[PDB]
This record gives sequence, structure tokens and C-alpha cells, in this order.
Amino acid sequence: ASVYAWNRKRISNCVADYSVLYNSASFSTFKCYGVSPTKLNDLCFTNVYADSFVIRGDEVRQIAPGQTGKIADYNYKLPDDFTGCVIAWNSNNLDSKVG
Amino acid sequence: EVQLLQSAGGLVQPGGSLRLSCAASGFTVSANYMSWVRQAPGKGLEWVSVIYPGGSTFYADSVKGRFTISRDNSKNTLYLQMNSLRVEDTAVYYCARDLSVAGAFDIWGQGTLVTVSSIVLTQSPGTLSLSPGERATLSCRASQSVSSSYLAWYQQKPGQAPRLLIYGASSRATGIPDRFSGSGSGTDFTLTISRLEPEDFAVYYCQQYGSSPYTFGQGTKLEIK
Amino acid sequence: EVQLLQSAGGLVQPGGSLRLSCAASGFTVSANYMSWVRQAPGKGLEWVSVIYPGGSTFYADSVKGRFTISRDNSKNTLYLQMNSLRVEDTAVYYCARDLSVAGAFDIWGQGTLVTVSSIVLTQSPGTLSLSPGERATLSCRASQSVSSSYLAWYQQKPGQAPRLLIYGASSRATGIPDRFSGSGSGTDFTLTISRLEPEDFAVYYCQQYGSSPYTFGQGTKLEIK
Repeated sequence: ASVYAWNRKRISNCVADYSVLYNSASFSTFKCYGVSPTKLNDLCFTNVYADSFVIRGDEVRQIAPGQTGKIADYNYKLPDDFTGCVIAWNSNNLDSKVG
Repeated sequence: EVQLLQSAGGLVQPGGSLRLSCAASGFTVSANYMSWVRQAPGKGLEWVSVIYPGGSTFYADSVKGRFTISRDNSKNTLYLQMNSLRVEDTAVYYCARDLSVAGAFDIWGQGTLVTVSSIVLTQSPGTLSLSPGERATLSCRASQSVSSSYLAWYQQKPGQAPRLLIYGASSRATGIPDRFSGSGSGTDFTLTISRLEPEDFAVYYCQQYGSSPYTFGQGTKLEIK
Repeated sequence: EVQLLQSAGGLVQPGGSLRLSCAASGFTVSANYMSWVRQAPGKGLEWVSVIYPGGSTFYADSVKGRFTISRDNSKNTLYLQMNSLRVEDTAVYYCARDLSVAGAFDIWGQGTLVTVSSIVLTQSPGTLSLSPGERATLSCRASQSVSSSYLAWYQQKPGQAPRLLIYGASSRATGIPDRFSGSGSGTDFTLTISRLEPEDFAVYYCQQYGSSPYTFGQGTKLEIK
């Protein structure tokens, strides 16, 4: 889904698999905060949500615990209790159109 | 990859309590020296507190007792709890690691703003408007006349965190171009920029360390005629 | 019949304070964007500040912190405070609503003048002196190669306020007649004026938006051989 209608999915009771998160080289914008970037298997907070959108280009950097802008004024906003963080991807011909 | 958090952009009611947090990006916080500085916009920077490895804490002379900074090894964080705050305490609250002998505040946080209700060290030159293509001299003087290697130079950036230029006036930090030089001894120290670049118009500060509570200079800016 | 009035024609003492004023004539300032642009006579136009609905303000890269802009909905004003000012600040301070995506600077203010004490976007052709009776081509190149529709065109006038010609290089603004056309993609955008009329000889600018701080062209003038 797009940014204007951002979709969320709650992860139910299951054993968290975070080992392949850091060993994957496909992640190049894991500039994110919160808990320590090593003890992910030692934390099992009660509920976890994953929210997805397709914002473009350099607008991703405005996602921060407290920020304003054309994206972070009338769209997804980050509070000061945002435990967890953000993973970004890279665009290609998979999401593209010549026309 | 160094990475730090400072997220306290929230208005506080009079006589309120505020909770800060500085995180970590791979390095343990209990094995290295932690430090906090108050930017004090409209003037030079100032020191606030230092968290030693262990947990022994050192506070500044201005604030005694009311400040309470704690370290959480379970969550790898550097919390600070401000109790009832008073007037003229609105400033930026930078946090960093400290290796004063070898690199003074090499990395920094990201900055934050906290609102309110409703050693004698100076810097001589001033604005010193100049144009690219030549060199310039910046002089920092002290009244205590520290002997050799207890002065550091920092480059403030508009809206960003400071960057360490030289530590001890003897060795520059890594990533610093070869166009920065330093000299001087006794009470006065000089910094020189060569082949001025457009990506260099920034405020320069000199901070004294290895002594009584840390003091910065007033602040020297760069301008083009 | 929208009108944007300004009144700031006053001399300033060294390090003085001034307060500009921009009003509204029918549209509320609490639901539309406002922006300020520096005319910089003898050079192309630049940018100062943008305010969104809400009231978060973004400043230019050159000027940081010292500017203080504010909105007063009770009196419907767009106040801007100039504090102690330095050299090289004498220019016009146009204020205009910003709808860059759908119409770039459709209406402007009237202009003013404040004195002093005592993206790589370029326009290729130049003067290109010609005579009425044919067409002409104006080329604007951008180094970042903005994708589709993030460049607009402006027309000046001696002593008057700047006017909008085309937004997004695809469709002209309201009141713009069919003697102006635009095309081009990738790196260069071309504009063509057919059947030259006496009320067409004016400075033509190309401006970029939808990106990092807005930049205008150096300035292309129309002259008669």
C-alpha cells in the first residue's frame, strides 16, 4: 500500500526469527534505534506491529523520533516511545514502469 | 558505524520531570567515558556531566544535586532525569563519548530541544570576513596557561552535531583533510585553514580539558565579504 | 481579485531590527503554504523560507537560525523579523503562496527594499536579441536530471511583481495565452514564445521544486537588436 493509506500487520504468538535480519546483505539503510542491535533474541515484548509504505527517495531520512516535513506532517508520524525501528529497501524494475 | 539518539523534542510544564535517552551502536557504555554538554544557543557551549566507566558521576559547578543521570546496561542507554526545571534552561543537550587524551568528543548525538515555561578561556579574532583562495588564523587564549595538550577544536554545523577537528593541538582526527593546521603553546593556540572550501563555512570552538569543569570558547564564525 | 501587500521600505541601523508584513485578501493563511524569495538584483532569485499549514518552517541553507518568521491568523499576517543583519543583504523580499505541485507561485507580493549599513540549474541561451515576427527557444539545464514535472517558469517585469508562465512544464497557468509552449525531458527543458508581442519582452527564469531547497536560474533577458 501507499503512504497515504499505510497498512499495518500485527505479529501473533510465534518465535521471533531475527537472526536472518542482520546476516542479510540486502539491508543498507538499517539506521534505526531503540533496543540494543544485538540482544534481539533476548527481548519478547508483548505485541509487535509492522507498518509498510512506499515513500520514495531521500524522504526516508525524515522518519525520526520527532521531525517535521512534507512527509512527517500530514502522514506517518513518529512518537517519542517508538520502541522498534525502521528498515528500508532499494527500488528496481520490480516496482517501476516505463510509461 | 557510530550512531546515537537524542529524542527529547517535547514541551515541559513548569516544575516538571523530563526523561532523556542516549543509545549505543555496538560499543558498550560502561567501558568508556560518557559526557554531556549544553549548547547554550546565543553563546558558547558548556559542560554538564560525565559518566565514568563504573558509574561514578561528575557534575558541573552550575548545577548541583538536582540533575540525576543514570546508565542502563540491560538496554544500553544513558538516561537523564531532570526534576523541576527553572527559567533560562532552554538549550541543546548533546551527549557523547569522551577520550580526552586521545580524541576529545570524537562522535556526538543528534541534538534535542527542551523548552521552558511560556578556567577563563576566550577566542580572539572574531568574524574575520574572508574570501576563498588564502589562509586564515584563529587564536584561542587561556588565563590558566595549560602546558601542552589539553585543548581541543570543534566545528559546529548548522542544525547538525559538532565534529572534532584536532585533539591536543598535536594530532588531527581521522577523516579530517590535510588543509587544517595548528600551532602555539603556553597560553595562546592558533589554528589555520588552507585552500578554503565552500563546505567549510562553520563555527569554530576551542574547549579546554584535563582540568576543572570543562569550558568552551565564546564562538568564532566565518563570513564572506 | 487577490492582493498581497507589503510595507517594509525603511532604512536599518547597523545591527538593527525590522519587521516585514504580508497580508491576505480573501484566502486564509492557516490552510495554504507561504514562501519567501530573495530577488537579489544583479543576479538570479533565491529562497528564504517555507511555511506549511500548521506552521513548521524550513529555512534556506545559507541563512540559519537568525531568521524568525511567524503567522498571525487573528490579524491575518505573515510577519518576518530581521535581527542584527550583516553585509550583503540588500535585495527584495517577495512573499507568495506555494503550491509547487499544482501551480508554482501563482500570485506574488508587491516587493520592498531593505538596505545595509552605510542543485545546479542553469539557463543556456542568454540575451538572444531578435525582432517580433518569429519564435525563439529558451533552454534550461539541470545537473540532477529531475524526472518529470518538478520545474516551472517565471516572468519578471521592471518594477512589477514576478508572474507565472507554466507549472510543471506541461500546462500553463490561468490567464496565460496560447503563444507560450514548453517541452523537453531528462536534463533540459525548452520554452518557445510564438508571435512576439510588445508586452512580452521580460526576464525569463526557470526554477526547480519538489526537491532540496529551491533554486532559480541566473536570468535570461529579451532584447531587441
